[PDB]
Amino acid sequence: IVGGSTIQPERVDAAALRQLGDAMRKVVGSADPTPLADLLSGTPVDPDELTREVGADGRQALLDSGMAVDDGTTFSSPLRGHQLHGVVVLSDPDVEEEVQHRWYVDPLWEADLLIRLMLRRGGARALDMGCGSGVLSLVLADRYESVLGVDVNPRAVALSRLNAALNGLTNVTFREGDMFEPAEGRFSRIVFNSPTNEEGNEFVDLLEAGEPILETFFRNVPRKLESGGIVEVNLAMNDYPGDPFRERLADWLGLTENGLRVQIFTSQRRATESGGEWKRGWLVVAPGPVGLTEVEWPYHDRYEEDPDALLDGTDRLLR
Ligand SMILES: CN[C@@H]1[C@@H](O)[C@@H](O[C@@H]2[C@@H](O)[C@H](O[C@H]3O[C@H]([C@@H](C)O)[C@@H](O)[C@H](O)[C@H]3N)[C@@H](N)C[C@H]2N)OC[C@]1(C)O
Ligand SMILES: Nc1ncnc2c1ncn2[C@@H]1O[C@H](CSCC[C@H](N)C(=O)O)[C@@H](O)[C@H]1O
Repeated sequence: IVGGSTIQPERVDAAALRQLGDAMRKVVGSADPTPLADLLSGTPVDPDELTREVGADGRQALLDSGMAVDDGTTFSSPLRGHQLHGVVVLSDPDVEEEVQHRWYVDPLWEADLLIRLMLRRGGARALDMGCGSGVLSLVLADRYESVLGVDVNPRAVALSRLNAALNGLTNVTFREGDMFEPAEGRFSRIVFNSPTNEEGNEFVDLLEAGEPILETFFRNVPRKLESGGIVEVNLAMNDYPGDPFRERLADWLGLTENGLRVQIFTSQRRATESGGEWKRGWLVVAPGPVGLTEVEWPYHDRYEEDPDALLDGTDRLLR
């Protein structure tokens, strides 16, 4: 019921989308919403008041692209707008798992925090694996010559293309596919907000794909990573008795064989049935002494107190 709406930026002209985006930049994230911001808040709005704000052609672009639906009397949006780190981003609303369509897109549960964790350097070529709304791709576009976003969710690819268009971004490319299949060549930066959480080894859905999606990602990272390159990964990790996640990750990566350095920053931690541990952390591959290091960095708690404590934290902890 939520996350199956049609998204069609190709049905709308590129300048019109940029103009819509400009209108969203003005009002999205500001309290006391205008009609446009309220539409993008999930509030049914009067289509005439909306027209005052985006014009009649902007009014048509919203309908054609699928950002808005005519309920007859009112307009409503299946999507929700965000403005953060200099981009505007539409995504699905935050709702319970029981009402999520198969193509439900991550509503930015962690994107703002992850962007604050990301190393602030730029470079030549970036890959955003499982790009969802496109949010990480869009931010990376400001400091990378080109960015590729990949997702197996066709709806996420359309949404990603829509968001790029809204921001007038021209150096970002999105491809539908499974993992690294549409990603040719190597990248100096790879970022992955992985679909892993509480499911362990089991595939639940596109947002909880199980540990095997991390095996496949990390096994292939060495032939995809440019020499000197950086990989950043949000993930859940499961330590079982005599079987910690880190030993498996080292194997997948071919740590010594490939000359790789990994640091894991663990933020949340919880005891399990098996006498094991469930962890959520931030994993970084970056040039340095071959090996794996794990530290405790409670960036969730610190995000809640002061979001900008996280800026360059990962740089401080590596340089
Ligand atoms: C791409 N990675 C993400 C990953 O960041 C993580 O996000 C969870 C998220 O699902 C949780 O979100 C959960 O809880 C919210 C709400 C009650 O807060 C629900 O509305 C939502 O349906 C539920 N999945 C949230 N509470 C913590 C994040 N770290 O877990 C899910 C994910 C899709 O794998
Ligand atoms: N085999 C696969 N190949 C590419 N993407 C996949 C995949 N399996 C799951 N995914 C995608 O991984 C994404 C993780 S949700 C993260 C979305 C976005 N990067 C953000 O940070 O908000 C989902 O969009 C899901 O569709």
